[PDB]
Amino acid sequence: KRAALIQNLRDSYTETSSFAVIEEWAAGTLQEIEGIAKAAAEAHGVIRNSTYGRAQAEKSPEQLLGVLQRYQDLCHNVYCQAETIRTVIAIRIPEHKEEDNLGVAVQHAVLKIIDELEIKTLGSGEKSGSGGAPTPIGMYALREYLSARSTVEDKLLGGGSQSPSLLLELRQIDADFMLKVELATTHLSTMVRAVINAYLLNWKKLIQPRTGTDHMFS
Amino acid sequence: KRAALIQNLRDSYTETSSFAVIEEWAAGTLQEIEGIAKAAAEAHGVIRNSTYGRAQAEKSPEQLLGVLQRYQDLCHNVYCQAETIRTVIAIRIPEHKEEDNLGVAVQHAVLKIIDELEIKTLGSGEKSGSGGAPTPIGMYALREYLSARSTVEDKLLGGGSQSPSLLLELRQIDADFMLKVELATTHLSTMVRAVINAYLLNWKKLIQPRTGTDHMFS
Amino acid sequence: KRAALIQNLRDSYTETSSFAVIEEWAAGTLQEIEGIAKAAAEAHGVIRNSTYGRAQAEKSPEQLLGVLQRYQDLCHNVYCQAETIRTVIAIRIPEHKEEDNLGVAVQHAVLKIIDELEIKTLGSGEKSGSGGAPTPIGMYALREYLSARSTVEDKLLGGGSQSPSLLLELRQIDADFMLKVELATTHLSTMVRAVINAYLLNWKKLIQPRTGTDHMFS
Amino acid sequence: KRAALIQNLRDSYTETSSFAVIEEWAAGTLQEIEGIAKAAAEAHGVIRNSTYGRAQAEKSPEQLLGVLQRYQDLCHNVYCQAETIRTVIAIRIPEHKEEDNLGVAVQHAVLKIIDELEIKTLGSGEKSGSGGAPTPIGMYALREYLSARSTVEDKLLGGGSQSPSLLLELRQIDADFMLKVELATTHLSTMVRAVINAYLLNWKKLIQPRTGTDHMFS
Amino acid sequence: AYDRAITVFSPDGRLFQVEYAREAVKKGSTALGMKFANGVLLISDKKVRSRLIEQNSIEKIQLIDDYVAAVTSGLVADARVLVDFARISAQQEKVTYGSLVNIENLVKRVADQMQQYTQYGGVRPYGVSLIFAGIDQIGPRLFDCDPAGTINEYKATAIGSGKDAVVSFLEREYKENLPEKEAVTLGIKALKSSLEEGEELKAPEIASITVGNKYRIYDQEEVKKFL
Amino acid sequence: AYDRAITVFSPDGRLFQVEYAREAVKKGSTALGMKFANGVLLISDKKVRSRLIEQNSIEKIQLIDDYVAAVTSGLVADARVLVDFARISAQQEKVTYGSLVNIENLVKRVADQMQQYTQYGGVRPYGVSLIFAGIDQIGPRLFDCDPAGTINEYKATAIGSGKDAVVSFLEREYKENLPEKEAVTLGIKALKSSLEEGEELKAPEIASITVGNKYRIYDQEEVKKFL
Amino acid sequence: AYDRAITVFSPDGRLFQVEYAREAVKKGSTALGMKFANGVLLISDKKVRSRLIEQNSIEKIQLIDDYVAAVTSGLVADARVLVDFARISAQQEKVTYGSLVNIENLVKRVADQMQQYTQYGGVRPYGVSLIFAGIDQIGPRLFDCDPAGTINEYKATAIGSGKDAVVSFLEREYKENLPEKEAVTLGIKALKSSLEEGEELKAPEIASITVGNKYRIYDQEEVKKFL
Amino acid sequence: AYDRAITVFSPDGRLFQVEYAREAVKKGSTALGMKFANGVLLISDKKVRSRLIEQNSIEKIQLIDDYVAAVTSGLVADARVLVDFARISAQQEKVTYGSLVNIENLVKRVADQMQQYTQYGGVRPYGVSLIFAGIDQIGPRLFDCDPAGTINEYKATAIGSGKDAVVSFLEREYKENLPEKEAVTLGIKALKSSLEEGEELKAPEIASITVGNKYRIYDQEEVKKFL
Amino acid sequence: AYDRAITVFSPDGRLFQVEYAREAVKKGSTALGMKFANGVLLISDKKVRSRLIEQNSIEKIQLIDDYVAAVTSGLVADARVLVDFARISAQQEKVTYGSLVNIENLVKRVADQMQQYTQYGGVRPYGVSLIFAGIDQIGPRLFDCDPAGTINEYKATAIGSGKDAVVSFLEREYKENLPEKEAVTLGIKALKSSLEEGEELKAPEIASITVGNKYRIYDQEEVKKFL
Repeated sequence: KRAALIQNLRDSYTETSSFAVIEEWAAGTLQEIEGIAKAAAEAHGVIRNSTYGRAQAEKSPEQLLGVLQRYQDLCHNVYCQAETIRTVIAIRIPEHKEEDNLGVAVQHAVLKIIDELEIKTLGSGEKSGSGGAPTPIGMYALREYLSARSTVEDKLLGGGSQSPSLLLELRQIDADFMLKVELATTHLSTMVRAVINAYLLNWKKLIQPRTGTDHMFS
Repeated sequence: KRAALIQNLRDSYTETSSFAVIEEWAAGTLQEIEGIAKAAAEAHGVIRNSTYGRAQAEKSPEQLLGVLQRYQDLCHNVYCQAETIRTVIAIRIPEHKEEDNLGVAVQHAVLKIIDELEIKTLGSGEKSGSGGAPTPIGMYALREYLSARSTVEDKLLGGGSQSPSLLLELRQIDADFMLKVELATTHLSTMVRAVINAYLLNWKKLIQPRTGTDHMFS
Repeated sequence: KRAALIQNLRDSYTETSSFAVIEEWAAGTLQEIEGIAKAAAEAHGVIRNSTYGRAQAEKSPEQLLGVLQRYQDLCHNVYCQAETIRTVIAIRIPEHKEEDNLGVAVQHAVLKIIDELEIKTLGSGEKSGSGGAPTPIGMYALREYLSARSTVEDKLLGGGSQSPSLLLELRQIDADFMLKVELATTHLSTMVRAVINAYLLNWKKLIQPRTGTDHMFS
Repeated sequence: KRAALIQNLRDSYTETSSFAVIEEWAAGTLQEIEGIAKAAAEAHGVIRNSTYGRAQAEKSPEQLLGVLQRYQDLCHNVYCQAETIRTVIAIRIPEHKEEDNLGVAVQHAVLKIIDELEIKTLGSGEKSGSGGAPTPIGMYALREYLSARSTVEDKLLGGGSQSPSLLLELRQIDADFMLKVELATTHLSTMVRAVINAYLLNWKKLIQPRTGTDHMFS
Repeated sequence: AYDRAITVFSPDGRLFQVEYAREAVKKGSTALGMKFANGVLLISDKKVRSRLIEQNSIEKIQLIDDYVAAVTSGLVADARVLVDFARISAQQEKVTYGSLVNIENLVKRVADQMQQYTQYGGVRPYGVSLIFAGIDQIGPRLFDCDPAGTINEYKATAIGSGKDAVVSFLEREYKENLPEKEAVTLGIKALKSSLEEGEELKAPEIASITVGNKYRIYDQEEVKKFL
Repeated sequence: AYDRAITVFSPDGRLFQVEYAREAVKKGSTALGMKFANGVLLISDKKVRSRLIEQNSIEKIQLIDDYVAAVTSGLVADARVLVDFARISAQQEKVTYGSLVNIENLVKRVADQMQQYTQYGGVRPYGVSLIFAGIDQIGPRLFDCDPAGTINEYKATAIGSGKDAVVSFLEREYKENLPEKEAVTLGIKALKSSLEEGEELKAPEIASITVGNKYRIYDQEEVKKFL
Repeated sequence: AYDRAITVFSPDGRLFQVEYAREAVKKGSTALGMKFANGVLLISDKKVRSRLIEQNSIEKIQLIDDYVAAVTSGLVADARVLVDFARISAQQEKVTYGSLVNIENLVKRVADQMQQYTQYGGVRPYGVSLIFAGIDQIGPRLFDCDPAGTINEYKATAIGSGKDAVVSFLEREYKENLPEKEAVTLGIKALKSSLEEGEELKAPEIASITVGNKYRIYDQEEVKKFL
Repeated sequence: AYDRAITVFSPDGRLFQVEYAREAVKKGSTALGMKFANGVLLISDKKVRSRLIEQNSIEKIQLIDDYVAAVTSGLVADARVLVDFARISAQQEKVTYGSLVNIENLVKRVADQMQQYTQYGGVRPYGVSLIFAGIDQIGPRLFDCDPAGTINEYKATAIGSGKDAVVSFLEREYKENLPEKEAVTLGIKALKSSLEEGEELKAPEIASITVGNKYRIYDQEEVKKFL
Repeated sequence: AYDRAITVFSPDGRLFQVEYAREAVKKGSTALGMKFANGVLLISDKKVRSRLIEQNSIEKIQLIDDYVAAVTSGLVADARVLVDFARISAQQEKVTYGSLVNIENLVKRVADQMQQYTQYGGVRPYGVSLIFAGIDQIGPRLFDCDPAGTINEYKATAIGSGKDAVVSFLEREYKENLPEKEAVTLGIKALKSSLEEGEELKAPEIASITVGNKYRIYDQEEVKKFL
């Protein structure tokens, strides 16, 4: 039976799941983003007032690892909850017609900015598009940190290199990836508030895209 | 309650936050950009009248590091305040309809040039788009300086290389990145004044995109 | 006060600044471009009648450095003055409406070719777009010269390489970048005269994009 | 005075300059292209009947250098004269209106194929576009020859390599770049004749894009 | 494309606007009509939208005169305008000729009114099908008429949503010259064969006429005897 | 698409232009009407836009004569043109026949005027629904009429924004043949069940007629007695 | 979209073309009207475009007869055509009935003329609002009429650019049955509350009538006494 | 957008089609008119296209009768049709009433003709402005009329290309009740203040009337005396 | 854009459709007309398409009566409809007034017919210019008329392809009151100055009238005497 299958899908992910996600985003998630931003600002203030030698290429700073891992867990939770909202919307796209597409256009307009939250902001793909990566840092910030740090640490340790600008580039990689955490948390706050606004204004058409009685037909 | 959530969002970031940002941009930010431009011009005048040997590949000039770090902090403040304006606009995009989109088109037209300020001018992404990077230098100017400087310093120090054009390329990297700071501060002044103009002309529709009484309906 | 801020912006960069820029471009700038073209032609005539050995890979020709540095200073002045015209136009883009966009279309049509002067002709960006770099050489000609020269000088000096086509490629890099200066000065002359024409024909709508009395409304 | 500036521009590059360029293209330039094609065919016939050993990697053939340098000077003259026609057209683009754009469309249609002559055919840019390089060889043919030849000469000379297909690739690079000169001269003949035709048919609207008396207005 | 104007043929020579008006008919309630021994009947389902509706009001069987009756399906406002046009046309024929001798030309005048608006620009078609049933001097007649204007005379038919099902059951079960009780029983069974089971038939309208008599609307109890 | 002209059916046979005109109705104030023992009443909410507005002026219950009345919802300019067309049509029927014997044809003439503009190109529909209430020689009649032209006769109904809620409350609570005071009390409770609580009902209009009497507007104090 | 034709409803059932015509009203000069003890007055600001303009010429208060007057705002050409249609309609009612007994139907004829062009294709609406003030046999009447055709009778109102200010001040300050001097003083204060301070009120027009009298334009000095 | 039809308001309530017809006026020759002591005059520049043109032919001052005259600017074919409509309308008023008592309604009939084509689809506006000058029983009148139909009565004005300049000079220099020679001298100086210097004023047309007299065209020599 | 309808002004207030109709005139054969001492003449080139064409047939000089004649350029079918409308209009004026006293109003009726089609939607303009030449009671008249309807009276002119050249030569060489032979010699030299040399003038048509005489077509030999 087909209507039984559609009913099992739509009873699996009701509107209350997505609205509970919106309650979690309005209450706890934005405070978590602000806390990650403050940790990034404090770490960047630590890095700004430091002069590095060889010994800073011998160990990785665990504060920055904690900030980046915290931001990674944040982006994981945001991506999974955004996919929950996306599934709640996407299992109610109605029968494809060449008419009556007001609510369908509402659904595609909300799915487009949820795609912008996932792709363009969280950077959760293998490769960025031809539009680039407009996010300052992606889903996999900590691997980028460890790779770009490990290349410079290999160049400094080896006889090691004698370029002082390499040693300053070490400090600059540390400062720049904390700076990327700051900018990415700010843009993620903006995108999350935009998604919350669009859902809370458009959920009536997101759930019921086609209503309407055949009053004229009898 | 849903209207309570929308009211908490719109009471978080009122119009006065964005207008305070516009007051900060008209008063202090443009003077800061001009000061960074003058520091870049003075540093470029120092570099232009210099002849380099091996010893200039043994130390990094801290004047250029100060100019680039100052420009980096400038672009951080500009990006965060531009995101504040973007959030103030974006949490007031109304219910998506296929009509009454005068103020909605105003909001998208202002968000498009704020996107141009962030992406195309500040260069605050991982990778530039297929349109390229029309900014002369990006958000992460100082890492580009230290990397492109460190490659040439590795080639000069090592027996070091005997190419004199490599030694002149050292001086040219120094002069060119100060030149990039000059050009980028000029274009950033232009973009900031464009954003100030568009906000101060369009804020009435940015805040209230859909007004209008049902005079005819009773 | 908001109108005070708009008035301070528009009194900062009046029409006379842009028209003084147009006077500078019609009088001195085109003569400077022609002089750089003649210096490039003379240097290319010097290079064409020369046979190179190892000793030409031991020093960089200062004539070509002078020509390239002169062209770099030229492109800096042209970019800054083009940004001055761009700011004069861009701080007068009026209130965004879905009507009355004759003068607004004039302003966007002039800003598009000023963008073509800056981006496509001066090459003043980090990376070129997917359309490529239709300019023969960019803003940073001298760094391209020193880098592409230094690679070949490293290959020739080292035991050095025995490929004669590498030695001819040295001469060819010298001749080709003077040739790029010739072609780029010619195309820059064409773009500058196009911008002068468009400004002197359209400045009345560039400054006042929306006039018109409510004659019918009282 | 503004009309004085426009008059100085339009008296600098009259119609007779572009028509003298068209006379030079119809008379001498096509014969020069055919002569370069015959020199390329003779050089390719010399290369086709040859078997190479190590000694051909010890010297560069000066016949091919002469053919490529001749083609480079040809493309320089063609690009400069095409820019002369482009400037003659571009300094007569009238006041931008949303009407009366018959002659303006003629001017943009001629400038588009002059752009195709410069960009797509002469290959006079730094990087080719996303459409690629549909020309077989570019403005800088001789540098491509010397670079791709010098890599193989470095691999053959070094103990040198023992791959015979590398030695045949040496002969094939020589033959292929003469073949590129043949194909590029043929396509350049086609593009030049197309530009001559379009100018001689459309110059009346190229010079005077907007005529017309206000007969009805008095 | 060939799509948004009544005055435009397709490359196959179709009027999609007319067939779209025919798609309006399929959203209406199912009604049927059939001939029997010296007579003809009409049966019609009804949407009962709520319990606050009047039962004894706007009815799917409408009389066109004391010897012509009709049921409609489709756009109900268009359908009421059509039934009133049919009534005025029947009374005009009675003024002109003293009587209605053939129902077919009453159907033809209604159908020409419907065809005229599948042709001229600036009007839309009538999204209604009709079934006419009655007695004339030829005998019992039974017709349908559609948004194109096409007229057909039948032994038995349906219009509405369940039309196909009600046709197919009659395509197995209809016989000529049944007595009236058997014919109504066959019609009620036909109407039940169009429902989706579980859903049950509430009280439908049935009219019938025999030769030499006027109309006879069943009241609800006489209908209940067949449910 | 199938969307911006009155003369274009959809591929499912719908007129979206007409249904958009029906969406115009939902922005008006809620009004209701109901039959009771030998009579019929109308109740209507009002937007009181400011305190500078006249109370004793443009009113949502309008008399069509001394024996037909009406309420409207939707575009108010269209609604006033409609009520005046209804008044002129009632007076034409009185000149022709001496009296108004059935309210239904007055409703039919208004509804045919409304249907005529869901069909011809170059006009738009009327974005108004109406409720007619009165006494004729059949008894108490109560109708509604909509932008399509569809006529329905009811025991009780609403039009306007809170229509559904009011209908649902009557779908639990309406009984026939109530005395007039109980019927008005049921109507006021119905109108209160459509508001969003906290918001309270200011003074509404109520009209009523019993058989053999003329028209009767409750003044504001008699309305206050039920709030 | 639903946007560039008068005959197209929105999916919410709005006519954006009519509301755009209502946006033309907001570019005109502010005028107000108010009832007072046994009478009614009109006050109107004016754009004085230059010093070369005639003062004693085209005036914002226009007489419709000796017992109806009017002010306009919006497109001035449409407004003059409207005032002349109102004058011709008043004289037609005087030919037919000997007198004008209710101003309301003069307003209704003007408003039906305005409503007729919010419906038929090929015409645009009238981008003008009007205020009518006068004495009839009911008493002092005061109306406004808008591009949709909507009629409202008021105690006091404004039209024009400063309307929302002038209403709001009256929303604090208006009282019934003021003497005439106090009512004009309240109106001048209301008109001053709509200006942006620094900008000062030059000489406005004021007309008024009491019951049993004819019309009475203030000359400029009698206006100066209140500035 | 809101741009290519006369029947479409903008979202701000503007008709860009009408304002474009007003832009058509600015391409014509400058003409002016002014009142003086017991009289009124008109002055008009002319494009002299070549030396092969007739001087003593199509002239910018046209008589409407012996007691109304007019100048035009804009599309010359529309302007000629307008002047002929004004002449026919003046003669119709003379047949009906025996005399022309107010020029203002001749201007009103021409302006209503011009307003009628800013409203109905399928016509374009008239791209002409006019100035009327004459004596009636009120005194010397002086008007302008524009493509919208807006009428204004003035002391002095211009139309045409140099209009603004000619207004601004009059905005410094015009005085009432000048003798006729001084008024014409002021007008010639005003017309010279609109030229771009180097360019010099060739022989313009001047007409004038005083109260109690008929019409009077200056010949070219009497004009030369003021150049 | 502002481009494909007759009823749409440009943002600069131009009708591009009318000027496009004026571009149709430039593809016709060159004709000229000039006044001389007590008379007026017309000269016209002809395309001789083949040798199989009749010479003594459709001719570029057409008589409108015995005292008005005309030449045309542009679309030849429109031009023939125009010349026949001019003939019918001249005969109507002769029925009404007994004679044709001014050619100018015959030209005005033709030009108003041409102007009427630069205004109403659904018609195109007439792509023809005309030159009228004749004697009336004022004297020798010479006109041209264009697709806009603009009328000009001249000493001498051309229409057609070589018009500018023929004007410019007359802009150097025309004198008033020449004898007829010298005037025709000047006209033939003018027509030769518009050809591109090598191409030679085959036999053109020439008509002429003096005051007090009737019409006079030069036959081909008398034309050969001037070639």
